[PDB]
Amino acid sequence: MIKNILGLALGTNSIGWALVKQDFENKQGEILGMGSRIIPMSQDILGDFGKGNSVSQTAERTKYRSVRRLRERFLLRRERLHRVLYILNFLPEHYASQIDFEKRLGKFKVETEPKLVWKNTDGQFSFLFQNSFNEMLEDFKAAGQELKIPYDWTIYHLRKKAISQKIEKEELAWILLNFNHKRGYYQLRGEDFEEEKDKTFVRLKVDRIVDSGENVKGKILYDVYFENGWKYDKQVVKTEDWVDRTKEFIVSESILKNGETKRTFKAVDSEKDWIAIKTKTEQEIEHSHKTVGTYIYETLLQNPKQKIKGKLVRTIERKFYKEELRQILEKQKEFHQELQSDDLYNDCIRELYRNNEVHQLTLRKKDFVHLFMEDIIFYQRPLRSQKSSVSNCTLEFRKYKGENGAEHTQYLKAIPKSNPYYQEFRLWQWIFNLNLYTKDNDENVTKVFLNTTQDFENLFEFLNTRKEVDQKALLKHFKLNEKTHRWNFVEDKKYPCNETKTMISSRLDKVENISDDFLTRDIEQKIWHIIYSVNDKVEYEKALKSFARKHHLDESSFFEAFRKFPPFKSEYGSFSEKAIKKLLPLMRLGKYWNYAEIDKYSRERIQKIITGEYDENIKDKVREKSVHLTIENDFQGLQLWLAQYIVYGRHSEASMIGKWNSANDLEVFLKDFKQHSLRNPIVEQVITETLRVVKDIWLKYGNGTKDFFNEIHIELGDTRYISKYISGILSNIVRVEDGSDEGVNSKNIVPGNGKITTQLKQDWGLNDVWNDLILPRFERMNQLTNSKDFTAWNENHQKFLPTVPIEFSKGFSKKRIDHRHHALDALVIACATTDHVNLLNNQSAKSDTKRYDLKKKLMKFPKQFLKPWEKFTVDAKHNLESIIVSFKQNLRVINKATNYYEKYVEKDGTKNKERVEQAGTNWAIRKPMHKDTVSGKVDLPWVKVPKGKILTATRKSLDSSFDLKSIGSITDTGIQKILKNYLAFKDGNPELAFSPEGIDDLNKNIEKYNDGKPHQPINKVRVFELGSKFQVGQTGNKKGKYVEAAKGTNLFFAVYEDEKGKRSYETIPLNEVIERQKQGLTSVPLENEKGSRLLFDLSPNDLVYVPEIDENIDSNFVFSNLNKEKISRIYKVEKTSGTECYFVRQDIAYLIKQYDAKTKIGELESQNKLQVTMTDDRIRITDTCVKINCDRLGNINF
DNA sequence: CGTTTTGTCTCGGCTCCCCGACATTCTC
RNA sequence: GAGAAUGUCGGGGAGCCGAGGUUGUGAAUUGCUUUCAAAAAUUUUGAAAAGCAAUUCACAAUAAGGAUUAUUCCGUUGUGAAAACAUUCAAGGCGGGGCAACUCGCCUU
DNA sequence: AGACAAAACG
Repeated sequence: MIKNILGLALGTNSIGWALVKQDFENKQGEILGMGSRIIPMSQDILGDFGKGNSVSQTAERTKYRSVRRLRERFLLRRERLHRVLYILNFLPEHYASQIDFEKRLGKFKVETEPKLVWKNTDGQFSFLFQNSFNEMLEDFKAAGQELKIPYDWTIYHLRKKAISQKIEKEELAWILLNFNHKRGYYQLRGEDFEEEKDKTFVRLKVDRIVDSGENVKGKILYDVYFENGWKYDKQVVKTEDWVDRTKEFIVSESILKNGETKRTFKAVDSEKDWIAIKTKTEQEIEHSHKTVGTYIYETLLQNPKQKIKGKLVRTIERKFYKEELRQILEKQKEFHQELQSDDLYNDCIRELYRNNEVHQLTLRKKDFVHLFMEDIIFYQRPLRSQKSSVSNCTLEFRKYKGENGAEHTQYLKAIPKSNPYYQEFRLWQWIFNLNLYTKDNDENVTKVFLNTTQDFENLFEFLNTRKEVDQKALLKHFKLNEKTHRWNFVEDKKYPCNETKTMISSRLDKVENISDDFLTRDIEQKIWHIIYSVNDKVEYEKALKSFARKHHLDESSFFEAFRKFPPFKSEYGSFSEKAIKKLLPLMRLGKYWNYAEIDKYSRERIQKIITGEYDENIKDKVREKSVHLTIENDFQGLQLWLAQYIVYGRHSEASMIGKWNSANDLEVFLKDFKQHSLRNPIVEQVITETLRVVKDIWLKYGNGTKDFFNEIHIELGDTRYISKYISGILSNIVRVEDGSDEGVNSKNIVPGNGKITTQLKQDWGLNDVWNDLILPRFERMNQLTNSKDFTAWNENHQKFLPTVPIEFSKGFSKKRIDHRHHALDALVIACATTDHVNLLNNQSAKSDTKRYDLKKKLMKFPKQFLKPWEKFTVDAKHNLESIIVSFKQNLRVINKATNYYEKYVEKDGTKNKERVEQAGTNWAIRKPMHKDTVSGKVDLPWVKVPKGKILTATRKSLDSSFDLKSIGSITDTGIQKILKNYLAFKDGNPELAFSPEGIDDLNKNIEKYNDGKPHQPINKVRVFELGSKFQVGQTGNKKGKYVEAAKGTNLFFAVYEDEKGKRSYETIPLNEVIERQKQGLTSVPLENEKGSRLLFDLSPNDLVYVPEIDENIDSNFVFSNLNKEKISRIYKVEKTSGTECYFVRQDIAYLIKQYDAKTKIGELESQNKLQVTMTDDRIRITDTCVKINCDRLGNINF
């Protein structure tokens, strides 16, 4: 009779919901509720997630965290270097005097920026190494270049000198810190590739392109030849860009089995390709037969103008730096007795590892070279263990009681698929599944070649000795042939065949000098564990040697065979090793099967089932299936399902169906939901918000009572992911426990389709209602454009229908320009019965009669469907006209964070490493505090700076976007003179003057554009801006960094009112809000400077009501008589700046037309949003607006 | 004051866990 | 419909590293402007200082900040009034692995 | 590419 129907329409970031109480038989019913919950998401994300580009806040957070981690590790390395050098007494006194060695070990003292080589005496800075600079000057003079060079170039002179001569210890400390700065490229695993690994960057010139008589696509493909005598692997067609062209590749050469090089090719571009640049730089360094430091020094001697950082040597292999540092340290150890002292080395070890005795003892066997290179500077941590994230077994659990007097479950991790147990398990399954057929007649020729246990044992033995089986091999084993039979499985596919044991056996046969019985099952497992667990080069080699020593095997060929074992691919089965060990005895047969190897419980169940007795743990389906298992010996070679049941007592997964008896169950499910459990954050957010909305609807309209929702209909309209998951979750609310409703989804869940929705909307008149609803916007557009092209008259209906001109019809949609249509969709989905979906999905009737009943019951006479009730259209219009869209807000600023860090704790007279919690109140800022770009503060006497504003400058590349207006924004006036002269010389065309060729020409002949006076080359210039930027911080040089508020951080907009009644508006910066919230105060000050009391604060997505011009809303309240007129005056905050707040009418989702600078028209002017009302009154919203509060269901919380 | 225009951090490598969609064989 | 095995194509998360850029300190060279402060004929040449830079080098900071002395970290994710949490999380035993720290397994509550 | 935040423009 009376049925409560909940229709849901789920979008990318929208949730339309409708609740109706329908009685279809009597054509009665009513709409209980409608609404649309919006999850604000910029169109950038909506357009990006379709293709996908780091579309995740979590990803950005992780990127920032990784950058911070690298920075922190560099700082820690510097601090440890400082401590070690201080103990060694290598730091200069003035430099060490400003470093803390008592409390903040190795850190610079607060408000100091010491430099190792610049000594400050009474405000004058002096270079520290004068003699080295003089020697460098002698070098340059001998090179005949100049004698005026920067002092800090001495670092490279020292680096070259340190290789073969004594240098001062302070210079050595400088070199060590510089080495710490730049570490180079290094891969943790390593695995030196093909011995040749040519990977040589070469530049080759094409000699001729011999059309190789290869006509393809109506054109003869040409080959290529190079002066060296090489032929390009691929053919060429466009000869214009290949004829005598000096192209560059990365060629890889491999000595093929025949005994020749298999040279490949890979076209690259220098100064654009990472690999090409790296290889070219490395080859240049190598060909000089000199260290990287010496290479840099000599290049700098040749060309003093050369850029080093970012131009000459960018990323290179860490081996170069390591070799140079090793050479320097080895040479300098001969001269400085401090590097030979054991007492000082022990002191340094104690300083660094005062609490790690094991590491101290390990280091006591090394020297300073190892300490500086391997321990401090070039130490790279290994990857964190991921084995904690491995899936759990679905069968085997363990139960234990914690200190809280409870009993909870520990899970068993799944088995790696490289484990021999898994290999045998899979092999037995595959053997049982196999069956043969004959080509001619396609008959089950099996049961004739695999009938007795002997045949199965023969097949199992044949398979074990392999790593892969195919059509031909399997057919041959039986002596059969391809010309007469087939193996059911794909006729050209291969299957894994116990590869682990194969590989181990092959690499153990290659060792020779061992009897052909060494490899047994236990040895196989031990070797597999050695290979799988020790994933580190040195560790792996030591483990291999130790294994070859414990077992009397020659560790010369063995190590060589097993030193290049390919690591096992990362993959895990469904079950754990315990479950597989339990199941295998059942699955084995023949000589591999023995009764004593079945666990006690399984043997008991076998005894019970053979006895035919009664056990509550044994189901009747069992005795149906295990009828043939009369005797104990029948329990051989059982397929996975049977053995799984026998061991565990459940016929695979039976599910639970479940039933939620009140809203509390849904609340618990929401509470226990785990983040990152679904495909992507978007669908997870939509789903979770849908569940919250459903819970709110349940509580509001049914008090959370059991079985309130008679039916739930769903629609989506990529997004498909939320089609079945949501249905499965929601089936727990509308399930039936009488047994009639069983399955993945309850029969009360009725997914729809677009066909029914659109057809019903057309037939029920909802399209007319929607068009009448949206018409006034198009009338307003007509008025704005002073035309009549946004509304088209039709005489069949005798009225105006909204329309858009063709030029603005790119992606226009009459439905997408308003949020409320989501609710409308839900309504159509809540009134479409299972009869409607069946009728319009299976309209193919095979006979008019059998579906004529549905046509009569549902369609007026097949023309149109009957309305759900008489006043359905009127009710739908009235309900749509009074919907307040609810928007989700994200106002997180500060949130408590917990920090657990490793530390040595003294317990029971012993130091033990454990995780300690950081004390105090450490907040976490949940918004970006500023933009990345940083500008410096300047004062230009030729620029007027109004009070309250500052000039800030930043470096920009000189390009074609520099005309006179922008040339006038350069802080330097000499550069402005030069650029103006050059631009005038080029007919005032920046496209010609400031192109790369133009810039190079200007730099060549700068004299001519500077009145004959020399100037340095110009590549970048500091452009300034007059505004209000704030300092990043207050400590150190952070006071000199000026930045701007980040996007979407103007979250608070205060509105105050004086005693007179006048209103004042302000925008609270993020930092002030952070401080106020940390202090425990309100986000907005309760009084401004003038002392005006705060009326209220606005945030993005908040809702305000703008009273009519005549209305005097001072203490109105009465927020229940919300007719359409009142709802038409509800606006939503969009953005804020200064004293300006922008609004959009709450129902508007997309503009009919956006704003373009060319035509200069838009629905809401240039900002796509207005400070005033859309109506003709055009009144400032903030002058009379009053805030309102709405819940998820769109009810005003007056 | 009311409106528009402008500018916005960028690129490289490799490892190891999970989920899902679609094919194949087989069992219940 | 559920499950096991074998592949292809996508997505999510976490982790170990690399190279620039920007701002700021110091420096080498060359410029523009102003002021001093001379010499010369309102104009021209010279020293100093300040402001603003350009090319190159070393160095500091790189989300404000808060711990810690472990070769550790927390700060841009989610929930939500508890400014409270999620994203580490028990005990044993029997082994593999290493120069040892530490890492990988199996077994019972 | 998008949309905010603010300088820039009358």
